Amino acid sequence: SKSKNILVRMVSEAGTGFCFNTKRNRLREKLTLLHYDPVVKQRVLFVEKKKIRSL
Amino acid sequence: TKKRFTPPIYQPKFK
Amino acid sequence: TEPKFPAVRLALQNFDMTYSVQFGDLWPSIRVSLLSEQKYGALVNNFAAWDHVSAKLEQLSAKDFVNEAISHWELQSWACSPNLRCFTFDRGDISRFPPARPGSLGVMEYYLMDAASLLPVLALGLQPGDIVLDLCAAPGGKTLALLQTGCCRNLAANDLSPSRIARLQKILHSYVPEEIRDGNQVRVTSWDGRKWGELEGDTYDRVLVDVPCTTDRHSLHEEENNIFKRSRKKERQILPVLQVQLLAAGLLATKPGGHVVYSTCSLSHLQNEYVVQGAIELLANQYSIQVQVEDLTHFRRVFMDTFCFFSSCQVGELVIPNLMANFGPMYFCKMRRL
Amino acid sequence: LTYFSARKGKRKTVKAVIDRFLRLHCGLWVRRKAGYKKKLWKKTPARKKRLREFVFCNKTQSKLLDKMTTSFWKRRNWYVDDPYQKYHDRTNLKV
Amino acid sequence: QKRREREQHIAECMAKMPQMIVNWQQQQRENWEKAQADKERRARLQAEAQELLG
Amino acid sequence: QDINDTVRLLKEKCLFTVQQVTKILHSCPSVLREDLGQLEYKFQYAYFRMGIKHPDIVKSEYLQYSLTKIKQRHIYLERLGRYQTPDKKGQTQIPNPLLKDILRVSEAEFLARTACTSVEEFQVFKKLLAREEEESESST
RNA sequence: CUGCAUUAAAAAUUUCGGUUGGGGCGACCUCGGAGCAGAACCCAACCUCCGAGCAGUACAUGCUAAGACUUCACCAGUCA
RNA sequence: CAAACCUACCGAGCCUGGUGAUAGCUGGUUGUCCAAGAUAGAAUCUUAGUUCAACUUUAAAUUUGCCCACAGAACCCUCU
Ligand SMILES: C[S@@+](CC[C@H](N)C(=O)[O-])C[C@H]1O[C@@H](n2cnc3c(N)ncnc32)[C@H](O)[C@@H]1O
Ligand SMILES: [Mg+2]
Ligand SMILES: [Mg+2]
Repeated sequence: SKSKNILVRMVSEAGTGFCFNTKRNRLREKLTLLHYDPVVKQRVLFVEKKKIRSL
Repeated sequence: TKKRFTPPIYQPKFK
Repeated sequence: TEPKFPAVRLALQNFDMTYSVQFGDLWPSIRVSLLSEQKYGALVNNFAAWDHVSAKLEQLSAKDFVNEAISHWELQSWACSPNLRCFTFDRGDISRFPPARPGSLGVMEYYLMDAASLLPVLALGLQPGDIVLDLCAAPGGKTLALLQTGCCRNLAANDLSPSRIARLQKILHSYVPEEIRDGNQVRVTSWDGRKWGELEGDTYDRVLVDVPCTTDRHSLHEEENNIFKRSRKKERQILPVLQVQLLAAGLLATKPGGHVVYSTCSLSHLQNEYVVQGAIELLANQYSIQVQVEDLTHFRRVFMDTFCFFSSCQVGELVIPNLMANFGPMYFCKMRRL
Repeated sequence: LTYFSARKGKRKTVKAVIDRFLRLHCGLWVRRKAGYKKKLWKKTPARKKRLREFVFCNKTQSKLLDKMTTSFWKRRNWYVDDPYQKYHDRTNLKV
Repeated sequence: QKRREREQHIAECMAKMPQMIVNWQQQQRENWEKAQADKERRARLQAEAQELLG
Repeated sequence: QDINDTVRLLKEKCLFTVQQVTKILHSCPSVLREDLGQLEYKFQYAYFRMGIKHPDIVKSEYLQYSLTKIKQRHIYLERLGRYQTPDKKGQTQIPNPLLKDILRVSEAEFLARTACTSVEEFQVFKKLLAREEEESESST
């Protein structure tokens, strides 16, 4: 039951403070995704800040 | 088979 | 914990009483290595940045023994499976390879496994545009090396356990690009190996048979799913009869003139040499099939630099673990169907 | 449930139901969904959507909660700007 | 004060938001081309490897 | 005080007799400097893993030797099969080598007589053993 | 002598999950697929087994909302 | 050291009190007459019990309920 993926938090770069969680591989660089931000009603970039847990 | 003993009961002598 | 007589100790006790006479004075030398951490080898993924990985590994003071081996192949004088790159540390070196990291191509840079596990692949003698069959493919120690060669147009991988075959798919996805596995070039199936004698008889040119066996290195360490558990005691006794059938099934499936490699991770000749003798006797009497065992002394003479070999073998080649080189234990024999 | 208290001799109230359920004056009970804050990453958006509403209880549960709650919580309240004010009475209910 | 400060924080971030969006997309595309170029060399290095044999 | 709890450790925790403790102090004066934790671990290592009783360890001056050196020599023999830990009954299926030739003798003759192996294999094992101990200590 | 800590000593309170004739030694307890259960649904063992306790690809895998289904209750789950 | 003996029942004396101890266990549960009235399951340190459900009873509101003519309910697999 080796934990190969990790749950990480994605924080918007728009400064709205909106966050959402997604799973990622341990042996990978930090993900900079493009996700919809409900605060600004448009898609903005999200960068990874902290690791939540390992699954 | 523990030793089981019931001592006799004496009725009162007034009867 | 366990009540009494742990399976790890039971395996060691059986090993002691069996290998004391089998190996003589060499038993204490290999006993420590079985009880000591094994030395890992780094097979370079050709689909990844092999040149950069090789350059990176060399900076960690690692040498390509396969590339060194082919250099001495002509020096000593069917060749072997080409375009294979595996890096191992020097004799007596204790450093371990760092965990593999995916490259810019999205595939894993390299794989970590026992070095002796690569020996059956080399002795198979892969040729371009060939057909490869793999009995007991999971978890994919042999299969990944076979796909690194890239000399097989179609590959058939079979293993009984769906759980282990599941992890075989994971390593194939992480290493091999999907387009190579998209077609029927790579085929993964989960049925009994004895059925290949009737499923596709005289079909495959190259077939690799790695029968299940009492893995000496794993038994002395892992405490779960142990072959020496009293519940598996019945299964352990009937291990050779399944091994001789599995070798027979592979010998039936291969085409005449094909090459067969029988490999096992053990040191007892009961599961190494007698099984090979039993299979050739069974085919001669039952199916009237003539098979010739090739001599691999020339194969052995190139590998004493990084490997330790037992020089009292009868039919195959046995690799003994040692403190200087902990690779093994691995046995492999090459035979050709006539 | 304490049917007769030792200090006043009157029925008590189970505070467990007060912290978990809301009762409307019409007799309906409003509750949340179990596990609506647990393991949100492994649940589909449709499942998560239907996990975060407020749902009513059936007849047996409503009778169960009424018996465990004294008459104080069954009174009519007139809170200012109460969000659930419109739900305290039933409209167009036949039988 | 905090509502104004929060709002102007979004305005400052959203003013330059398209700038790093296209920069990130450019970086995403540029490494993909580099990987393909490396594969072309890898496919090339096989060519003389076959050529050296023959 | 540091002398007080040391002999209390030996007499009570290690269960040594009064005469044995005095012999330990006289034969091995170096027991006083180091802490109690590693001495108790050294003593229990011999009592359990080596299966040697009190009169043997007070006569062979086992405590005065380094904990690292005794671990390397004992584990190597146990993995070689030359040494076997006594069972619950105290019975060993093979003759246990005497404590005298394991530790009192130099490594060159110790390898030649009991271990019967080359020097470079022992050096490789020494690095291997030191690796596991620091992983075990880090884990614990 | 008092208060706060650390070691021991001597003690205090409480308990012994179920299934497999019994014991020993072991096995099982949750979820899914086919057989029984032949045609709406449902249908049991000491049942015959086979597996599962993941992964992959997205990053609108966003937000609301009619109407419905259910592992024979509830909890929960499903479609839209 | 016989787990002996400590006022004719000592693996922990006797009396009183807490005490109307507790007991999913056993036993018991008092006049007359009439009517309705039986065997799907789930969970459970649970199968000697309990809760939900089903069944059953009473009162009230409403209108359809049972029976059932055609038509209709899958394929790999014809115990058609
Ligand atoms: C000794 S392992 C070899 C692993 C792998 N081939 C390698 O070299 O690293 C053999 C595996 O084959 C599987 N196996 C056993 N019997 C089999 C059979 N009859 N048919 C197919 N696979 C079988 C077992 O699960 C066992 O783990
Ligand atoms: Mg009572
Ligand atoms: Mg009647």
